[PDB]
Amino acid sequence: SIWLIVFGVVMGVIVVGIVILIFTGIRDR
Amino acid sequence: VLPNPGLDARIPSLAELETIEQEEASSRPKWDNKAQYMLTCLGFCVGLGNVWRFPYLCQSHGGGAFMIPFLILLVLEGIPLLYLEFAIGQRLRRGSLGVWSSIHPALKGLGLASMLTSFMVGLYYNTIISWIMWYLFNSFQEPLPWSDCPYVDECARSSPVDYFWYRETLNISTSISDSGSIQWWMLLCLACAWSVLYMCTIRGIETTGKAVYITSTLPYVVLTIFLIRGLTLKGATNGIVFLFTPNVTELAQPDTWLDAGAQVFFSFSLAFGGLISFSSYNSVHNNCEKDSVIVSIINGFTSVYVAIVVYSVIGFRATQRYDDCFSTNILTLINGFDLPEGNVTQENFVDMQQRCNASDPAAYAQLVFQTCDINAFLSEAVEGTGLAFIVFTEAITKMPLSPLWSVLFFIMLFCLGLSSMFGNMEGVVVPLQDLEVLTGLICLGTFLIGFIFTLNSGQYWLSLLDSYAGSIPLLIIAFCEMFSVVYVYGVDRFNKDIEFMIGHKPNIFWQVTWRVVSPLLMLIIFLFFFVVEVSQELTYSIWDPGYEEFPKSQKISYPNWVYVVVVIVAGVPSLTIPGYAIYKLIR
Ligand SMILES: *[C@@H]1O[C@H](CO)[C@@H](O[C@@H]2O[C@H](CO)[C@@H](O)[C@H](O)[C@H]2NC(C)=O)[C@H](O)[C@H]1NC(C)=O
Ligand SMILES: CCNC(=O)CCc1cccc(Br)c1
Repeated sequence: SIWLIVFGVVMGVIVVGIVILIFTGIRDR
Repeated sequence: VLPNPGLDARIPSLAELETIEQEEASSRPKWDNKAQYMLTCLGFCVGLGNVWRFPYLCQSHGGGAFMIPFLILLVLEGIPLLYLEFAIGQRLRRGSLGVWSSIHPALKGLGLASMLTSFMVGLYYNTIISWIMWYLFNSFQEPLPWSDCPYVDECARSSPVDYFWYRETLNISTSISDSGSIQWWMLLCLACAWSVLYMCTIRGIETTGKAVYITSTLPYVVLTIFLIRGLTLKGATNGIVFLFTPNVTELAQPDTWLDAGAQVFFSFSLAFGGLISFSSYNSVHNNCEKDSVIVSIINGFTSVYVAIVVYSVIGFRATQRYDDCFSTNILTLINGFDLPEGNVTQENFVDMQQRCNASDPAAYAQLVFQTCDINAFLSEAVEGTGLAFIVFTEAITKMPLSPLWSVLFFIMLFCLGLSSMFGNMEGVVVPLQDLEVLTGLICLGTFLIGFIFTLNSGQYWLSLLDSYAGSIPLLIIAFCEMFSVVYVYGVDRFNKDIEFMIGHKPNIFWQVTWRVVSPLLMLIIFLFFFVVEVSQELTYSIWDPGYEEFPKSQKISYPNWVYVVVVIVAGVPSLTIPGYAIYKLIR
């Protein structure tokens, strides 16, 4: 589904962003 | 002015405030730029009002009849309380909960209520962001999924737009009572909304500060694009004149003033306490006054800008329906009398009605003609979220680049909703830190409570919160903040610190404005709320497919149990202000 596939892409990039951001904080020492 | 013994020490001394800036680089956060603070505040305010509420009430009051009262209160009660909040946050170097604790020990309720109201409004505003992004996702198709029916009976009586909203998206039930399962495609979108919020409010103001560049600027760039296209639409400058033509009849209803009142505290993000915390991160010698005045100017301006853009599209669609309507009336006659196609026009309808009537009245009477009046099409207001999901989404389908016009419109509504959430998250996260992980606990706890809005009844549940959570509570908190800074902390003390901070004192006029009128105006809106609630029996609109006159407002009364939900949502936060005050006098 167009909405589903766009949703998936958005979710992926958002969660990846979140993961990078939390990891960035872990990196901050 | 009233007894406040030991107010000093509780609050930073003015002598110490110079020595509390260079040392407090660590353990409290700091704005990277001046613009990164101004942009954040602007985003939040404009993002909180123009996202849905403001554009709704404008079209629900017929324009001008709402804007005039709204603007009147925007200056008399808005500007004062926007200056007061920046100033008191920059002086006490504490968030909303700390400021009312420092000012007075038993004044905890104010900060607590501000945290509850900020939580409650942000709970159901992220559902609206979920709905907005549902449409955004479904906005990538040459045939927009709301442009045609799948014809189905409901979708026939309803519109291909009304069906997409009530059936394909909400799957709405007949009542708040009939509450079906968690609509799964709505849960995905809800998860997506609360997730991107966490992504942008992970460390608080530092991470959001880099979000508010695109988020506070896109709504504008796109709102200006929608003016140039807005005013090229046929019906624009018929609807704009309509917007500029207010009706005194609406003015003489206390409701119009109440809704205008409550919108000042929404369009200025006042009594949420997320602005106090924002200023609490400026330099102690930062000119909050200048800042408050600039914000008030940009707010009023953007509200009028939106109202114009909304009525442009309104006018266009209304004219579209007038011309389609009148075409059908032409078709009936031309058919029943086999007139040469195009012989009858708008120029010669009524004379050919009677003419053909005289020619053959028996063969004219059976003809049925609708009352195709353009003016009515403008006074045809939409209830709820319909201005974005029923009026704009339809008008977009009759505009070439419909898909672009769909994606631009739902990106600018997301951005507006997201920047609103940033300030709502600051008014719940900070009061918790004063009493990433905590952020996440709040981002997941709320997301779980957001499941009530993914039900079949989930749209009727949203209506209550929007009518109460964002209503009297804001006005009360707004009244108190004014009262507790002037009559508990002392306006005279407040004037000294103003001079210590901005380097000068407020104009006498502006002093008097927050001194008497603004407090007075809050009380007027308070009375208006009491009157409307008592004068009107609590009810709500339902969408029951397959009932007598299906495409009409069926306005059933809420069950007795809903009133319990109502007496709580509008009650609990406000009662925390007296409740805690009494509790502290007996501890
Ligand atoms: C001018 O304002 C009056 C305010 O009352 C409008 O009258 C109302 O219009 C709405 C929408 O058409 C109706 O739902 C109300 O019942 C009307 N109230 C009454 C009894 O007047 C009037 O329609 C407005 N005219 C225009 C051109 O917008
Ligand atoms: C999704 C909830 N929002 C609405 O219904 C209306 C929003 C809206 C419509 C047109 C211009 C602007 Br700016 C905002």
